[PDB]
Amino acid sequence: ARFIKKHKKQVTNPIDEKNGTSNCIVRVPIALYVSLAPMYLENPLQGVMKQHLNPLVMKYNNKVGGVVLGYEGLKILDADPLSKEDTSEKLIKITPDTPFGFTWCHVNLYVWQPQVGDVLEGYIFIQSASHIGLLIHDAFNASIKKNNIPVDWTFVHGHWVDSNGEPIDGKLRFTVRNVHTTGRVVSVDGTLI
Amino acid sequence: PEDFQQHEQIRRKTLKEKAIPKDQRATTPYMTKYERARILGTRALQISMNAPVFVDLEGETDPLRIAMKELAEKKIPLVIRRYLPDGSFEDWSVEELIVD
Amino acid sequence: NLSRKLVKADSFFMDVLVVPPTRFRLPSKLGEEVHENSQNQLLSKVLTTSLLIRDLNDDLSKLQKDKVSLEDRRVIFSRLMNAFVTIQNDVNAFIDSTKAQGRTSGKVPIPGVKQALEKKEGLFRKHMMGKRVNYAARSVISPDPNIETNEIGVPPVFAVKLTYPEPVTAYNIAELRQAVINGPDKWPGATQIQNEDGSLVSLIGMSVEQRKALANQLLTPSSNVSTHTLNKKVYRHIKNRDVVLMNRQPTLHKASMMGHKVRVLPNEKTLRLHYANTGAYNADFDGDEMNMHF
Amino acid sequence: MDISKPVGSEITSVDFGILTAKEIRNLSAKQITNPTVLDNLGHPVSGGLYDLALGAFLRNLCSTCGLDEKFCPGHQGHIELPVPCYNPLFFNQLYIYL
Amino acid sequence: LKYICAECSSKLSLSRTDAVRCKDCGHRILLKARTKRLVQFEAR
Amino acid sequence: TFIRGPICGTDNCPSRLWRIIDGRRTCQYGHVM
Amino acid sequence: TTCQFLTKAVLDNEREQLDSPSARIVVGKLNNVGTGSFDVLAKVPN
Amino acid sequence: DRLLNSSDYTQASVCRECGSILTTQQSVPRIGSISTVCCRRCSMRFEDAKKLIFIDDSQIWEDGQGNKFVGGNETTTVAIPFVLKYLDSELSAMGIRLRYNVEPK
Amino acid sequence: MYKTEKVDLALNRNRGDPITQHFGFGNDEWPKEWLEKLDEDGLPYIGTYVEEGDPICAYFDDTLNKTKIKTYHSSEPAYIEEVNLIGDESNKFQELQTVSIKYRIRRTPQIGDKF
Amino acid sequence: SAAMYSRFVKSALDDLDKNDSTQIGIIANQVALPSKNPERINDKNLNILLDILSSNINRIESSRGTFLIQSIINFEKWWELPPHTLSKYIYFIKILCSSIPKWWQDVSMILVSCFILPIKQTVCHHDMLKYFLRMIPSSMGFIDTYLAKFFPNKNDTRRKLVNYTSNLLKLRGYCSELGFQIWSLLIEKIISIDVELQNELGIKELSTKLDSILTLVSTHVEEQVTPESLESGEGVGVFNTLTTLFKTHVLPTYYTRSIQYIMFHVSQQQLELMDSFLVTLIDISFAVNEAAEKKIKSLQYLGSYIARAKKLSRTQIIFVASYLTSWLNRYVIEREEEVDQRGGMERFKHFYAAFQALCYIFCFRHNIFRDTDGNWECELDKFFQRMVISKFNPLKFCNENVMLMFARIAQQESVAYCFSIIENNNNERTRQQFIDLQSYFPYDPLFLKNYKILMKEYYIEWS
Amino acid sequence: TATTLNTPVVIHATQLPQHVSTDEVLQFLESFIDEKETNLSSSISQLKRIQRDF
DNA sequence: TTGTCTTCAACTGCTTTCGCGATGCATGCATGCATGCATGC
RNA sequence: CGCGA
Ligand SMILES: [Mg+2]
Ligand SMILES: [Zn+2]
Ligand SMILES: [Zn+2]
Ligand SMILES: [Zn+2]
Repeated sequence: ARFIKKHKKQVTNPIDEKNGTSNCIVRVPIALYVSLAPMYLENPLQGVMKQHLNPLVMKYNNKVGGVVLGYEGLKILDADPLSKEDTSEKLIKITPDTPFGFTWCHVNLYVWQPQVGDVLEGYIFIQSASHIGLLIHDAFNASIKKNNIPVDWTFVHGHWVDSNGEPIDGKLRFTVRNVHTTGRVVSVDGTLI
Repeated sequence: PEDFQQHEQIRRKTLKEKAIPKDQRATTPYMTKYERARILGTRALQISMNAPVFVDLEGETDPLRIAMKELAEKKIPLVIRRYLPDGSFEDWSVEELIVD
Repeated sequence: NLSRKLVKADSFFMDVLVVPPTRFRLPSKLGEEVHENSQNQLLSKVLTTSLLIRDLNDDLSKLQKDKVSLEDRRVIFSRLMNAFVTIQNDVNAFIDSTKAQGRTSGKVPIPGVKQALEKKEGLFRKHMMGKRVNYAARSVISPDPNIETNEIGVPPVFAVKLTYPEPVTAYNIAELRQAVINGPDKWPGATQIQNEDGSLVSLIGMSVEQRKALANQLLTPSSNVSTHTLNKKVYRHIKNRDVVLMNRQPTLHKASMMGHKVRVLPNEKTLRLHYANTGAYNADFDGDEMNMHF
Repeated sequence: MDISKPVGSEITSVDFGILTAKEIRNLSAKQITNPTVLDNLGHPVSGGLYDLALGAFLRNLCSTCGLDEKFCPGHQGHIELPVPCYNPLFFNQLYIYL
Repeated sequence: LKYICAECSSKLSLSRTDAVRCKDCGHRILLKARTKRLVQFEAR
Repeated sequence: TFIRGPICGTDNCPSRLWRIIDGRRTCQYGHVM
Repeated sequence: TTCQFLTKAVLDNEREQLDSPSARIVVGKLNNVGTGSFDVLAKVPN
Repeated sequence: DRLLNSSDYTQASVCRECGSILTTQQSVPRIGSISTVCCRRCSMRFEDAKKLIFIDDSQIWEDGQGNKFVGGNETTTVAIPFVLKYLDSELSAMGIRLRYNVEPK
Repeated sequence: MYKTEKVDLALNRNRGDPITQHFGFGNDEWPKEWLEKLDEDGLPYIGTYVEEGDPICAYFDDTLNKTKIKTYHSSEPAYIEEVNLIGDESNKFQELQTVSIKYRIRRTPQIGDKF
Repeated sequence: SAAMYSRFVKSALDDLDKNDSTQIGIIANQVALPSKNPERINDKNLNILLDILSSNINRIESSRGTFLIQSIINFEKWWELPPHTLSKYIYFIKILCSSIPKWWQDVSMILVSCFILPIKQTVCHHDMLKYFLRMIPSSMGFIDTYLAKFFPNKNDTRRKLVNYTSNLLKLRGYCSELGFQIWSLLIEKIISIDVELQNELGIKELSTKLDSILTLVSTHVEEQVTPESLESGEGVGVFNTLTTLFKTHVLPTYYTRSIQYIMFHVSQQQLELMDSFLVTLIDISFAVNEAAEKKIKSLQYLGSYIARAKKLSRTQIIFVASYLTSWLNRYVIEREEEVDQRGGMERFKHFYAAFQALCYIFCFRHNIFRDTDGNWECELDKFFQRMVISKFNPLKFCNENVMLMFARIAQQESVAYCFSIIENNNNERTRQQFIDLQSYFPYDPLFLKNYKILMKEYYIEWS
Repeated sequence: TATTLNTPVVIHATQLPQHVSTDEVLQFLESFIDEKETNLSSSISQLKRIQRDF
């Protein structure tokens, strides 16, 4: 009837080869509309980075639905359509009230976007009684819940113990349950079942 | 995104229509009494906010005097966009526009 | 119609009423005597009549049609047919007092929403098409021939009060330091300081030394990153460099409002003009006042 | 008013429309069913016109916004009317079209 | 003796919770008498 | 000029609010909010 | 007369495009008197 | 400028979707989460999402009563005279919606 | 110019709500500079110079158990001209609930004065 | 008791599993009691509870288990608990934060808030941090804000400050990634206190306050600053980030002479520090687009640096200072022609600053200057006597003291002749600001004490 | 906090996002971090560890 | 029957700029003089 | 509907 589901990720992380995981790192061309401080009028690219981009680096974003790994191809859009894209001078509409210029900029973001059901690996910094901690790519902190752990496995004093009886170590394949961006930090919820 | 990529393509086309080419630019070569003001004003704000300043200050503590001082040299880096009533506009570099 | 949203008659029905947020409905204190917002009262009447029909219609509904006498209808089923007028009328009063029934043929109607906007102002031309402002001073003009025509005499009073903060840069820091050091009490002075975060620091309650602190402390970076683009703003007293905008009401034509370079004149409390302006402002220097805007 | 707080977005145009009750309920922070105003303690009567769900009041923090009196923008509530009421401004249009 | 009958001029002093009136006349309006105290004025 | 209340909206006090009629409210070191 | 216009104004679902100063005045934008006709556009290296 | 600054200038949240000044409000956040503005009209009761595919973590937000709301997260800051707000308040009482078309879209 | 100001702290009362407040200091702490302007009974000394914000009265409150103060509102410095202790009818028993105060204000021929 | 309490809280969890949460709250009530209230949860129950909560933490996670978690985290003086309780507490915090690194933020907030304490109470905190930071890298950003959001006010007591600052130094080594905004936060408050004093000459307080922290810092600095740190250590980048903050933050401050000795202090720890710090000052002074007043003060800092400094190869000093004279010689050529042109002598102010620089250089002459042959380096006697009577007349325009200083020992050393031309200055004798510019030498005998003696090696008594 | 100074006004993906090979990621992280040589400092610290993964 | 311009005539909106500036009626405490009730010797 | 051009 009524679709609010028009916000969804139709890109799915494909299971890679040679490997069993999926690539959640992705390049998204985007358009943002930002401000330019008056001091950077001689370094507009340099400014926008310091002014806008750089803070986004390695933080989650709702639009892209991931953590920003970095950016490529920053392009300020000259106000004049007539000017060829080669022109070294571009035009920035100044705010009527204030000296700050506002403009559109095109840039390519590399973003790691874990979805649900994605297959991932990560090292284990701590095996708790409740869970298993995971640094994903030595950055993203992931956790595997107790109930999510198959009950046949055990934890001793300490360290976990699998079905085969050994403790488990280091890189661990797991399936994503949820991704928690509500906290200041991303939290990747994986599951082994 | 395609819907956004759409009206971005729509943004250009209309804004292509609304631009008047240099040769096609039909309005007065003079700087209107108003254009002079706001230029001085806008340039003054930026000068006040530590925008780069092309001409020596020589003891001007007043950004607006400074803005005036650049304008004598046409060192002001701005562009006036003159709207015809339809919304199609022109673009005049400051320096190319005859002062008073 | 691009949305292609259909037209629904529910428009004219005016069912539920939107309650203005508390802050616009705040009470009214006349002297120390306080009074609830008049509009709240007009709301209350609806609220009263609301639960009335709510509860009243509830009882007749509970009344069993067999247990209901056909007279038990005429006492109630006809009774709702009255209050319906009130609840429909209370709505009117709440909006248009003119569409409201007379209360005791006198006591005046309480102004409705419609009356707040319209009559003789009621709002648009009171608080929108014109407004009371800031950094403006009204006082009495005095003829001074010695200033220049474009200039304007400013009493030190206004010199001390009015303040136009200047974006802390380079060229200005030589002044603004001294401008801060001087004090709100000593012209050319300075009053507040806007840090980069937007916080204000008043200089009023400060002696000179820990004030000289701020002056020296003034131009310096700030660790906060979002503020790296910004510089401190100081609120200097108006000074001879500044321009004001003078107005003598009524304003018949634009020339009755002109800009003036400021000359700060010591010793007196009156705005003072050269004569060339008089013909424009049409000002006789008989108890004349003019509005200074900064 | 400060130039250091640039306002990026701007209002191009304003559209006139009528609030539909379906909207009004969804967008109402509270319902006001109670003609009562203030208790004896002076606290706002819940369900009354001053209910803190409409915003902060006195020192009492906002229910809805949660902010104090200074920063709480205020929030608008709805009064459900037992009867559909003729919108007085229109009415004539109602009257004519009917 | 801080006070004066607003009528008979009789000088008087009062106390906390005291009838405000002239102990002689009874006029309930009273004046506060000025007492020796140092106040500065410039002759300009 | 005192009212003690409302500490100070600056986390290097909290130092101690008096309100001026102009509504700045002022704390001793000299925040005006 | 506000409402009578305002009424008719709503009845047409009238979009107001903010041209007249009084309109612009209300919203709080710039005006089309003069000092608000031409747009100031900066320039920049690249 | 003079008029605006001497008569009321702030800036305000508006839903670039629901096109309203009033329906916006702060979010009551979690520990570990900053508050944010959301538009009430364009926000839904969280109950509705799980009724009918998974829901984005951030789209949920909680009111002063902690009620999880989904959507209504599209807001800007626009500089208006304050009385404009009060004006809408009045027209809202009359049931009259003012939709504010905002750029950038 | 003489502006005569009436200070009544019994207006709030409801003609029986028992006396809440009393012109004077309380035993509590109070800034003690008030002694300069205000006399020992909480009233100001006759003829005392006054500028804005200075104490024009000292009334102790029982409820708040505070010694509170009325201050001089006008920005133009005035003098204390007269102080009038006003008792009330209904057979005494009523302490001082109201005072009227003349302020004396110097007026000279300042610039701007119509003659 | 123990078995009761266990089954009590285990039943409570099922209440939250059944959404009741009442016992959860009541439990959360007890644990939220202050450290003072005897009704606070006893250690053994908390011991039981922690491990139970550390058993399945995912049984807790919900809006309902939330309030419990707060009281847990908001439990006061957790660092004062018996170690096993403290361990299980720590062992618990590790679990939840690793499960949902949401609470770590206000956990860290508390950890940050504790930095006001001395080192001992804060060790577990630092221990807690230096783990999670490396483990939860994204923490680095907002924890810094907590370093920012929590700093003691100036007016606040030193007890927090000097212990807080020290705690920062404590963490500073634990995370070199931040490494910067620390100093930024430091130097500001450091400056913020510095400027308070100068105009005063509460005084005794900030005097003590500041002195406690500076000597705290310079010590921590001289500790972290060592030649072995100049190679594989980070002192290089640290020396860099200090110079930048000096350049960015310290240089622009006005008449501030309290913490600019810091770089003076450290750069005297090593001559490379001296060198690498010296090349910067020269680059700052002669930069083209910088403000002449900045240039002037650049030669005021650099100027008043050298001859109050101790550890520096003297020969390093002379050449560029002699190139300065060459710089002065290239200066005099293009300019004396402008002297007679329309304008005043203050047009040349950058010279007199460089000349005010050299009359301070004259301080070293008295000590050691006359080479082996006695001759003055680069023919000083003839060099100045020409430049002295030059259209600059540099004697007239510079400081009242150091020019008179330059006056005495020069002719005593037979450098040049002044008092004759000095009298020629007084008889012939933007304006006042200019006077104030040079007069201040941002090095001078300190009014402090312990750090003052720390500089005794570093300082040259004028006597 | 978040203002128009530090924050974009509005952001839109112009296209459907494109997955990337590790080499590209390597090339990027290489080039990206390289091009970066202050909040920049704290985050690239992660990136170094992130490329250290690969 | 019936069309409609015809006519008079019931409703209804605004007005040169700013500052200086509720009535009546029942309830109960208040006052004063004279019996009763409680403390003390 | 009082005071000022
Ligand atoms: Mg006249
Ligand atoms: Zn008497
Ligand atoms: Zn404070
Ligand atoms: Zn919305």
